[PDB]
Amino acid sequence: WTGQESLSDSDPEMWELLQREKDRQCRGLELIASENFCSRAALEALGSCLNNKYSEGYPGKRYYGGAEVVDEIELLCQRRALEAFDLDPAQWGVNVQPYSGSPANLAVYTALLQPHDRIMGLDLPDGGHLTHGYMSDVKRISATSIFFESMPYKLNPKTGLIDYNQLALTARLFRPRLIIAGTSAYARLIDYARMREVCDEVKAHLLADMAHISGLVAAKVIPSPFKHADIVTTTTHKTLRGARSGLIFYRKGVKAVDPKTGREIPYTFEDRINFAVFPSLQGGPHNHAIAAVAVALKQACTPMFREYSLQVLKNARAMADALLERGYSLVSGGTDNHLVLVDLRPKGLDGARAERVLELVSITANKNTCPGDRSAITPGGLRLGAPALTSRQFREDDFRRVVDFIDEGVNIGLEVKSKTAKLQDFKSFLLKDSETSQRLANLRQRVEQFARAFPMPGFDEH
Amino acid sequence: WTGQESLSDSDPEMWELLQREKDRQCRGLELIASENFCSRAALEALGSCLNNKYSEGYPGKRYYGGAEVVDEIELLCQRRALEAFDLDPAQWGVNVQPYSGSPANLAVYTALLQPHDRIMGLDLPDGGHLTHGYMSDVKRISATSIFFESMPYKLNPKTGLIDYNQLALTARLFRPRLIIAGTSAYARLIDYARMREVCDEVKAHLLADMAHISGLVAAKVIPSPFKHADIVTTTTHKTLRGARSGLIFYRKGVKAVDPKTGREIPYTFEDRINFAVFPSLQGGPHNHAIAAVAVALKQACTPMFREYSLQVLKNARAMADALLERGYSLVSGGTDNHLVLVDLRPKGLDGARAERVLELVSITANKNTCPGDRSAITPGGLRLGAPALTSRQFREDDFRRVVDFIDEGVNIGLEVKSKTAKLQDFKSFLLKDSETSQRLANLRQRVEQFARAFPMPGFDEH
Amino acid sequence: WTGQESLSDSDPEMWELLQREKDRQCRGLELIASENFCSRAALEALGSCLNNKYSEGYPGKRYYGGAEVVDEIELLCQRRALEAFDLDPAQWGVNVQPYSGSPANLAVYTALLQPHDRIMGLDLPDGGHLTHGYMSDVKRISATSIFFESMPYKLNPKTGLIDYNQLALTARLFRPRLIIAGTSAYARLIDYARMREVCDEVKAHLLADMAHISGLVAAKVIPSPFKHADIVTTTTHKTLRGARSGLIFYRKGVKAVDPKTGREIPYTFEDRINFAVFPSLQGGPHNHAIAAVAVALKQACTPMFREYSLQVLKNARAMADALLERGYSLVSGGTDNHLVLVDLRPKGLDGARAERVLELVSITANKNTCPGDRSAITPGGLRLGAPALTSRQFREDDFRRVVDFIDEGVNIGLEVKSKTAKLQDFKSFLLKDSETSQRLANLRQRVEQFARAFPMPGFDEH
Amino acid sequence: WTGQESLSDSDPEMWELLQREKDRQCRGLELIASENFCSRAALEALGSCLNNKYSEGYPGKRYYGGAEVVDEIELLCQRRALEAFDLDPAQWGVNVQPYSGSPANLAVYTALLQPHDRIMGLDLPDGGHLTHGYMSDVKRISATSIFFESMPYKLNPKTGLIDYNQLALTARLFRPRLIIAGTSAYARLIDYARMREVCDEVKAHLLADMAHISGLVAAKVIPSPFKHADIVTTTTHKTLRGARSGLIFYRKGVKAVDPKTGREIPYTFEDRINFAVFPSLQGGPHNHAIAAVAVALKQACTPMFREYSLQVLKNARAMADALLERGYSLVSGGTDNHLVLVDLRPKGLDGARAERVLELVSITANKNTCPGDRSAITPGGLRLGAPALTSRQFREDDFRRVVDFIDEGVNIGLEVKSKTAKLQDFKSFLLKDSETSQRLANLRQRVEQFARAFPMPGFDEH
Repeated sequence: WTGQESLSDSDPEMWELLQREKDRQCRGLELIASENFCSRAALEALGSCLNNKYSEGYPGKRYYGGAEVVDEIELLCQRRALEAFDLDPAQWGVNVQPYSGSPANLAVYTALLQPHDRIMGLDLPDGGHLTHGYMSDVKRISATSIFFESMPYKLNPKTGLIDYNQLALTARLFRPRLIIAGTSAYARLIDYARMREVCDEVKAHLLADMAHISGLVAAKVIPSPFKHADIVTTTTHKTLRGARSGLIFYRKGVKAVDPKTGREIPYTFEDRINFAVFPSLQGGPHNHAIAAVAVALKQACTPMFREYSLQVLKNARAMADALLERGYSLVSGGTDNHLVLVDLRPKGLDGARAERVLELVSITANKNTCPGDRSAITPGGLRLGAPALTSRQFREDDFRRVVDFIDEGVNIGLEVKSKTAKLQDFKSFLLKDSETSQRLANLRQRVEQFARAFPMPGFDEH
Repeated sequence: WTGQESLSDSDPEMWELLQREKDRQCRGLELIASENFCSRAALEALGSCLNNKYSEGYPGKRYYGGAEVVDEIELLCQRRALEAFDLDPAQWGVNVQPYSGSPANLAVYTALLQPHDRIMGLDLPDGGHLTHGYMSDVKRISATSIFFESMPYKLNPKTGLIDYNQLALTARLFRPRLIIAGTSAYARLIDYARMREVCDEVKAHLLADMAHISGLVAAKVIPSPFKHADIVTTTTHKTLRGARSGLIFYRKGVKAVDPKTGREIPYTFEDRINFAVFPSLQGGPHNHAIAAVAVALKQACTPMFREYSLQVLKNARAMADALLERGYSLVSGGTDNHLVLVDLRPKGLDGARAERVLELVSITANKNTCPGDRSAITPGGLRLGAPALTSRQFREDDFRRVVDFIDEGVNIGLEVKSKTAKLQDFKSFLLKDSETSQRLANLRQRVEQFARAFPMPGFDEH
Repeated sequence: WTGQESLSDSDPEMWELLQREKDRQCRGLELIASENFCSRAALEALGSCLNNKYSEGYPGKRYYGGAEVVDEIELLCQRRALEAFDLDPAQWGVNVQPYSGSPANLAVYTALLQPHDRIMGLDLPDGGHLTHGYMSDVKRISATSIFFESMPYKLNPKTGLIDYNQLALTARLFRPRLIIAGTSAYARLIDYARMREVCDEVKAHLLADMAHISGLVAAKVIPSPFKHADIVTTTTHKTLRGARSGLIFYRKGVKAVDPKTGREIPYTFEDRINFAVFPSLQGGPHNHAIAAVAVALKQACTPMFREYSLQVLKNARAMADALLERGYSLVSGGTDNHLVLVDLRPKGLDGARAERVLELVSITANKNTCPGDRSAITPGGLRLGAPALTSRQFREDDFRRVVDFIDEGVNIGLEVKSKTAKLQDFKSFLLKDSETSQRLANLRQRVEQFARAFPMPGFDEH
Repeated sequence: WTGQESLSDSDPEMWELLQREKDRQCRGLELIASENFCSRAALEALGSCLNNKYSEGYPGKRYYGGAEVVDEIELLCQRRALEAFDLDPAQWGVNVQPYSGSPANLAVYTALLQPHDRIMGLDLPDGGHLTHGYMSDVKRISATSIFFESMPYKLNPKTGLIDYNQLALTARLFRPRLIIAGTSAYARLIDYARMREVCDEVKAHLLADMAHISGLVAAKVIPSPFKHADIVTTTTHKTLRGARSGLIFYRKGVKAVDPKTGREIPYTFEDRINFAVFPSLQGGPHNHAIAAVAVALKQACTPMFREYSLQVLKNARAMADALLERGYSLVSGGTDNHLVLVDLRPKGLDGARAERVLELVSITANKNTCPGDRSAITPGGLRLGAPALTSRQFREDDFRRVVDFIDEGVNIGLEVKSKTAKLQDFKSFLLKDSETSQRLANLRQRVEQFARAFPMPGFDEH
């Protein structure tokens, strides 16, 4: 056993499963807004000799010795992150160690808040994330609600926008120490200038979780949260086309300068943030993942990346206009970013039966809740997004053909409803019936023939 | 931009740093007990197309659709883990989702304990881990002590072994709900049969964190914690030679069978453990890391792996016998596993000055606390281990030559003490003085010439 | 030393102070709504041989022995309490052990709520009590907010009534486990039927703290909280004319009868309430105070007591009509119970300067906050009440003369404002100036001559 | 209804029960150590016109007005308390507002400790109080353990004394923020000089709860806790012969004077203690109870009170010597204060059957736990004390006759054991059997004839 043997020989069983996954991605359409293909150059650094390194601490304060090369890699990633967002090093910092986005959020609450403190964020059914705090009627589901106190704020049902008026009303009576400003299923741009006024009145920190729109802020196509914020957490695997990891930004320097005589009150975010990640919550950083992020951040400072972000917006407005002509209703009347929310209630079909029938035609999409929903098990909407098919060099003319396959698949779903009853009898009718299963076969063949003719970023067989 | 470009062309700067790290590993000796080189077959699966997949939940209960191939990969990793340790599937389970070892521990406390509950584990200065709970005199350093209550137990100063007598005395007065049985700097085998009796008396769960000895239990060279335990957490990157990840085991089935008439009280660990990882603490699993673990677990069920574990023990006893002949004192009088603790107090040199001078000769070792230590900044011991050099096909005859370089480096450190005073004046004397720096150069050349002639597992340039 | 010596001989110094207090009460007017004179028969039982008894527990479950007589006294007080409010013994219980009203509230939170649970009650500036939860902007002032989580609800500024619409809005987003329905500075009757609907929607307990209106509910002059409530706490020294103590009521019996087949789900308030008082929070009951309460509760089941409560209402409406004719503004436009709130802002004088000048004329009244108040140190209102002067056989014709002394004292306060500036210069102008101090002397002589001609309940010199 | 009617006329039923209690006290023997008769002069101030006063706050900082006389009464009680214990006003303070002893303890924890802090005190089965923290195996019984964390320390089984060696061992591993030094069933003097060293090592406050020995410290017969303590809580109704209330002492002034240059670090106990009582935990003080305490504290500064405390000690040593001659075993071999612990195990009778048979002969005594007790429902000891019979002018010659009635009652209890089995069959044999019930009648007549010839402090019929 030398340890230098290829996977094709040592483990034949695992090598076969690794190829079936690559074939599944190249023959189907990907409409999920939280997925994006990764570059080959980043994958070569994700699996290298850096996995065999065990360092603990921060550059210049290592525990063990011999960490001379990894210090230059971590200090290099901290300079490419402050330049991709055009930040001033003397006024901002960055921490490139959290394992993912969810660990990045818990490290912010532990650093700035005592246990059982009050936090306020967007509600989950209305387009917020689970890490912002979530409770059921009989159980605490999220860890943020187990160790802290949470209270949500909701939207305006008749417009679909965030209700800033009611937010300022309940904030004075609840008085939270932290307010979160981030969404995961929202089609409009958040008004950061208004949420800053609510925080200055009740005296609280403002956290901006921009994990979904992180790739658009770097290309300067939408206004940046950094203008009115104190802490900014983001992921590196959503719209940045990088390896899975996390990032944390914080301000540093003078705060309320000139309060009396010649005083200079400074920010105190730097020390508390670094201590919460290590040695409190985490152990040894994944040095291989940090190197893959530095490769992706360098690609975000190029003219090519700006032309990619401009196409993500044009591919979303082209898909939204095509749906309205077919006879559909969009939540909030349109879109301003990279995703489109659909409302299928006028069509007479729910999002649960539509998501299933599209899965058999190799079209991936997830159901979404709508403001007028009586039952949660059958949402009446879908959530579509354009960041992953754009990587395969899709254009506006190609996105209009995707709608033709979607509208044709919904019509097949409106025939099964006229013959079945319960949803459990809907899934079993798409298989045992030879008539419905034959029409589904003629549609799957036309989708795979169309999607297989586009380039796929990555390697070439795994 | 096609996305299929090699790292040598797209990012020349990052490619140069990736080669300097590979050269540093092949020319130096590695004596840290928490490091081990990884196979090439595992690294090829760590960086593949599985990074571009976003699944949430567990097999058969996915959120989105299209997760047909990744379900077979996750179910395959759950069968290779129960077979590497010769477990019965009807009596044990496994969870292969935690990001690392530290997240694996916090997911156990959140599932079985309410906030501000009592936990008892080994003290950090005495050979325990930071995730078991640790507090300073003025501050809470570990997250386990921030969200839960902790109280440690200590060793016997005059023997170096765990004091089981005092453990049963303070357990009746503190009455903890959970007891941890795991070490990170211990040279003997823990007595699990005795710690089980303490848990049955005060009625508490027993957790066995075997992250350090996980590779020896699989080869059946030392007794297994599974015989007297309920939960077992371990890492996959210490002695298993795999990618960085985590594992959690739990019992299932009947518990106190036949309590009355024909009752069968079952275990209730399965549901609470799975819910604590998702959706409470974590988000999307790293599917690429899970595939690399299944490649490494398959290598642990082979006759070749047993011959490797037998050599790890013989290489430790050979290094321990060589140190006693040179005139040294070992903590607890010897070793029974993969590491050796040294006591340099009779030699007149501390572990802080010894760790530094060895770093200049490309010999990596970390200082360790000793039972009679007045100051914590200058520990009087070292922690040496044999699992990584054994991967490069080292033998007993080669480990005796490593001691010749260690004993020769300590003698150089005993000359600087006769000329300097404060430790800050010790680091600056090894550089500016041309006489001491020249003798250090003649020793570094002989170490690199010796260590470069052994095979290195991995790829061949990165 | 025999121990049977009168206070006039053994302690001459304390006997002189005990007579100066009795003279101060008989020569001045008492307008505080939280005070009432006590009967002589109750005071004779407050200081007897029952002070020399040490029992612990509840009747039939005593710790020590010999508690044969005190069991009949405690069981007698539990029957007179259920009869004064016309309660059914098979559907209600009572606990006659809390030391006062504040201890009675904390014993309810500890029995039905875990630590750090959510409670909602009326805000302190708006007419609620401090034991319902209160927090400053920089500090937690009340013990209810230190051990539990609280969030208040407010009034309608333009009407002065409780805003039930906003209460149901914030209750769905905060979801409290307990809602309190009690006031200490409110002139209207609370709508218990509406607050019951808010509790049935979010599933929470309803607590009715009726410490202020406890004497009116017993006489059946206002609707009783018992019709829509689960727990009722009250004091025995506000409008019941008894010794200082506390009471706790709770329902018992079937709850949601007939849920399935022949099930009968019962109430579980009885055991948890009794355990929270003893042995959790308190020690040995004050048996002398319990005997004085049984004497006062027997007087509340008489026709004489109903004629007293009818006069308390007529004496309040007569005082309110007299103030409007003089040129004053009442909060909420009038009164429906035993107190009257005044608004002095149109008159050009604040409540801080008015409360002080009335104290020099032996007229006791406390300032009250008004909805349009910029500064909290100078409230613009007063709080007047009629339960204590009614005990001295005051009538409507006599209450109209009290307003003549109040309106004459305010006019003296409007002259000092034209000569002074800061409030600290207002207090010092009422003493050093011989002209203002002489006019104050001619008014004090006319008040004491009028108030000294009415009977005073109690003894006759102490 | 004038309100000036005697209790004999207005409430004939309550007046009859008030006389049966006075007759029960004058015809029986009282051996409980937590009871003592009260002076007539104190009872006259307990029930006066001060009950009809509602003040809130502290002297000089009242809420309402007109509190001119009660300020001189509260300031007078604060001077008699600092003089009864010979304290320096410039170095000590006092708070005379807590309702009883149990509320006095909770006000100390809330002022100096955050929620869920660590406290250590004597265990309940071993002679400590319930307010020091107590937990069962399945439930939290005390409120101190619900809001704070507690861990007890125990005695030495083979000597009966406090084990100071084990206390210093577990204190370093638990590290509590507060240590309590007070007992309720202990026959020896606590070593305060040793417990002070344990607090200086782990840096913690020392609380001295001297509720039982408060009357002996004032007479200078035993060493005072004030020499080595920071906070001292006590009751006024145990050995001080006063009304039921509470007291809290605290140090003030310079602490670690001269730490650097000319610094003077002061104590910070004054502000935090006063805020915890009001407005946090309590409401309106019972002014009638405060006046009765000032009458009792004045009697403690007299030569007559010292002669009373000297007789309490001589009456305990005389009762202890008489028990050893009869053939009994005393816990810890004797007594040093006001109580005597007995061990009935050699006699073959338990404390449960002995306490019952003595109750039928009008001899009151409570059972006590012994170090070798397998079952808690049948303790093998009794707790006897001498502070209440000494008030009736008992002497050493009279206490020897009490033992003759005790030893004669135990012999009657040793006959029923030879005829019955279960304890439930023991209680029913003392009534239905005419032979055992007749011998009990001849003994009760001789006790009442003897105890009725001694003076009883108080009034003369109630």
